[PDB]
Amino acid sequence: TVCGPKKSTNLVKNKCVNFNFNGLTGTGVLTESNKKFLPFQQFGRDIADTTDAVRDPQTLE
Amino acid sequence: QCVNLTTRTQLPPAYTNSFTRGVYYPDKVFRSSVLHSTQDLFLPFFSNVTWFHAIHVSGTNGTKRFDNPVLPFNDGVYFASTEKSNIIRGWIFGTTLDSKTQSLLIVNNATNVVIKVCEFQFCNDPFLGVYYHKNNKSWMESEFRVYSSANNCTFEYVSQPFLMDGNFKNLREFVFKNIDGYFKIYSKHTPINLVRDLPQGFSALEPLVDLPIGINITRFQTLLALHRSYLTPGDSSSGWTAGAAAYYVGYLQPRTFLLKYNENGTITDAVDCALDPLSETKCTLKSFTVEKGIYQTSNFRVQPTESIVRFPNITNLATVCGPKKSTNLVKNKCVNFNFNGLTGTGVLTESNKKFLPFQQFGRDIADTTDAVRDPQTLEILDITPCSFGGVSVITPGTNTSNQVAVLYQGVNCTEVPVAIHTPTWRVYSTGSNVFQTRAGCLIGAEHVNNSYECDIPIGAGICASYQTSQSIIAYTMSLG
Amino acid sequence: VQLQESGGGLVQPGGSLRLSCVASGSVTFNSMGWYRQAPGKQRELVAQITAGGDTHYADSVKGRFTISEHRGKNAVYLEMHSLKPEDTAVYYCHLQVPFLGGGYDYWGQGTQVTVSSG
Amino acid sequence: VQLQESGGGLVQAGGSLRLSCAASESIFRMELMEWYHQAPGKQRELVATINRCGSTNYSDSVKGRFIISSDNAKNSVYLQMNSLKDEDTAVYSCHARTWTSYWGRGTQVTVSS
Ligand SMILES: *[C@@H]1O[C@H](CO)[C@@H](O)[C@H](O)[C@H]1NC(C)=O
Ligand SMILES: *[C@@H]1O[C@H](CO)[C@@H](O)[C@H](O)[C@H]1NC(C)=O
Ligand SMILES: *[C@@H]1O[C@H](CO)[C@@H](O)[C@H](O)[C@H]1NC(C)=O
Ligand SMILES: *[C@@H]1O[C@H](CO)[C@@H](O)[C@H](O)[C@H]1NC(C)=O
Ligand SMILES: *[C@@H]1O[C@H](CO)[C@@H](O)[C@H](O)[C@H]1NC(C)=O
Ligand SMILES: *[C@@H]1O[C@H](CO)[C@@H](O)[C@H](O)[C@H]1NC(C)=O
Ligand SMILES: *[C@@H]1O[C@H](CO)[C@@H](O)[C@H](O)[C@H]1NC(C)=O
Ligand SMILES: *[C@@H]1O[C@H](CO)[C@@H](O)[C@H](O)[C@H]1NC(C)=O
Ligand SMILES: *[C@@H]1O[C@H](CO)[C@@H](O)[C@H](O)[C@H]1NC(C)=O
Ligand SMILES: *[C@@H]1O[C@H](CO)[C@@H](O)[C@H](O)[C@H]1NC(C)=O
Ligand SMILES: *[C@@H]1O[C@H](CO)[C@@H](O)[C@H](O)[C@H]1NC(C)=O
Repeated sequence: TVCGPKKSTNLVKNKCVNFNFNGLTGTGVLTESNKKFLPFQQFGRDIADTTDAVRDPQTLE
Repeated sequence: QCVNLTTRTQLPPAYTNSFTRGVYYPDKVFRSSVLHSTQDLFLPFFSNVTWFHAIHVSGTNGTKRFDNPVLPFNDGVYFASTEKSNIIRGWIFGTTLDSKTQSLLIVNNATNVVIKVCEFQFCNDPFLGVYYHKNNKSWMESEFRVYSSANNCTFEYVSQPFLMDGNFKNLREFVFKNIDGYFKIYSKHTPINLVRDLPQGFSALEPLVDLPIGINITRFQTLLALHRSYLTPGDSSSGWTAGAAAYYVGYLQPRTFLLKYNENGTITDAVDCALDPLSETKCTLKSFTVEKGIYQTSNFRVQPTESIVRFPNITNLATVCGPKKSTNLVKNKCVNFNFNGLTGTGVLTESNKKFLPFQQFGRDIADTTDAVRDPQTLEILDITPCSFGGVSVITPGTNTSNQVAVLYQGVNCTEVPVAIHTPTWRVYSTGSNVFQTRAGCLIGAEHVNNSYECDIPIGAGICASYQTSQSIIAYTMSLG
Repeated sequence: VQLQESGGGLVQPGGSLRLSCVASGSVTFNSMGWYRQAPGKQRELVAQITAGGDTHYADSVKGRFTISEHRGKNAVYLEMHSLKPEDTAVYYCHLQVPFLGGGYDYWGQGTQVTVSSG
Repeated sequence: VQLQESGGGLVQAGGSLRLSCAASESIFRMELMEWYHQAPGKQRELVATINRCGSTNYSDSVKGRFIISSDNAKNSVYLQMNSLKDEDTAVYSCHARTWTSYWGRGTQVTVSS
């Protein structure tokens, strides 16, 4: 959209991978979550030290 | 165009309470069953909010003027409005409200919201005239009277769909902030009934829009729907039941808050870490409920209220001291002193230490100067650290009562902040009857001669307890 | 930002498709709208569903488009069928979030769909 | 809170009087404000009470003659009295409980009969 929108290749789940979501980098296994984000929220942190949940830009899963 | 109305006559204000309202989601994070501490612009708990009626019927027979004063905008505004006929329409934001400075118009007319950030020539009394037909009562004709001219815009929003134009009052609450050129509008809506002022309750506010403005705002104004005829103002009933619709304004303030997120991530409760001692202990423990005992919350220190400089009585531009003026000397008061370039803070007193003629300072502990000799009037005066200590909060359990007592540890309390006229709760009235103990000054609790197996240990043989109607008492413990 | 909506496949005249509004979470609404617009012409009102059940439809899309709602995943579907070259456009779904009586709908998220034989 | 109360003195039986228990601290965070009285030779007794929400209460011999009011324009609680009699001669006090109880120094009310 603005500036230069890039691509992401594909998305893989249930597999320990290195992930970079919108600049947030880390390693982990990504899984589908049943938490219900409020419409204006991006990421969550139930533990207060690590963002345990994240919202995918393409599909809001 | 613009049409002049009668003068506002500067009606005296009427005030009301804001019972724990106006807590918005400060961030864009999801949390669940977490008690999280935040610091931002919030409306303080139990604050003055000034409330204006839409149309003031000053005379019992009827007066039909609008109440839309221009009010300051200081780092955000909490604006609530209760109405049943959609009488207020929008807001005007700006600094001077003329053609010299850019202004925001958010008023909606009958069709849409028309967010317009431009150069407007605003007139004195803005409004939107809505006229019911006196015969068919089917078509409600609307005519805006806001701006004479609008020039050379930097933003515009419009809404394609159209919106339609006895105690079913409804409450709309908004919070406006200006941060980093972003105009943040947070919103919330709720049905109400049979409450004329702000009702008792809590309601978190959900962010609605972040508008990329990038201009300054310092004053704002409210636009109303004029039901009557300005050309031919009627005797009575031309308005809406004597200006029933009303709106309340309060100003945010930088504050910390203990915020409670439930399992769904919806804010449900809040606590002011700067409202009264109980709330400070709640924030310190990072929980909403506290058990009986004594908790140390914060530290207390006397601040130096002035400065004094004593430089030698020779010009020479240590004798090459820079150009600065030596002010007079004060004593028996914690001040910031600068003697011959030697800086510090303390209370000065006349000293009996016999200095030898060649000595200047005095030091007992080898890292702190005890006494000093003034360069201009050569008198020996000693220095003391004025005061400091820790503040403990005596409290029984949060089930029992919200009364507490405050103990300043190891300090005289002829100098604790008193007679005061930001949490300025101190005492500002000696109706608590403070009384010293070897452990410090205990404020807010009663003295009693009776002795009991003491429950809350305070110190030096003094313990406090909650007794029956009921309050805190302090007494010397008995052994049985 | 708030919500999000994209994706959709190209089709040929006479084909069928079911456009879906990406589930963005629970949001308060009373009328789900579907607009359509192609370059060189204005946005036009296509299909409206009210929370009560009112189904407003343009005269040009009568008998071919079906609008429905699913509250389990909170998505409104538009089944488009009996397609003709006049449907070559981008489709936009607008939300209903009340503001000051109503305003700032959420059509900004769209999907491109072209109906041609090649 | 310097909750001073003014307006006391000598009255004639069946008259009226106004007291102006006025607080420096905003009455919005008081959470409770009441009136007590002490008669000569008799212990202290409550007159009336008003809490923050709006609940109002009076003792048995209080209703129908004096009611409790408070105007949110100058921070103050109001107790206007009607049809005063001899046994109402007493020293009155107003109490406010924000986070510690605050009392005023009271005022004398004497009724001639
Ligand atoms: C009438 O309008 C002019 C500007 O158009 C304004 O300067 C003046 O104060 C207004 N007078 C009244 C009585 O509102
Ligand atoms: C109506 O009442 C207003 C004030 O209440 C008074 O000034 C006016 O003279 C009254 N008019 C009549 C006709 O009584
Ligand atoms: C409401 O304002 C918009 C602003 O462009 C205008 O187009 C519309 O005609 C207005 N409707 C009225 C005055 O009824
Ligand atoms: C009759 O009603 C119509 C709308 O239904 C309105 O436009 C018109 O002004 C009305 N006429 C009279 C005389 O009230
Ligand atoms: C741009 O806006 C300013 C602000 O008033 C106005 O003076 C100026 O004439 C405008 N220029 C154009 C070309 O409209
Ligand atoms: C507007 O705000 C900027 C800060 O971003 C400040 O430098 C400037 O002086 C302000 N102008 C006015 C007219 O207040
Ligand atoms: C949390 O939300 C779910 C549905 O979103 C609801 O069923 C549940 O009652 C909520 N929990 C609370 C404590 O409100
Ligand atoms: C706490 O308060 C509740 C109700 O006020 C009471 O039933 C309970 O016994 C109290 N517990 C303690 C330890 O005071
Ligand atoms: C400190 O308290 C004592 C009473 O214990 C008092 O005599 C003394 O004057 C106080 N100090 C000052 C500086 O007032
Ligand atoms: C305890 O008793 C003595 C004399 O019996 C009295 O002077 C003192 O004030 C009493 N203490 C309290 C706290 O009432
Ligand atoms: C706060 O409200 C009181 C009324 O209870 C009023 O007398 C006072 O002037 C108000 N203060 C401010 C700063 O608004």
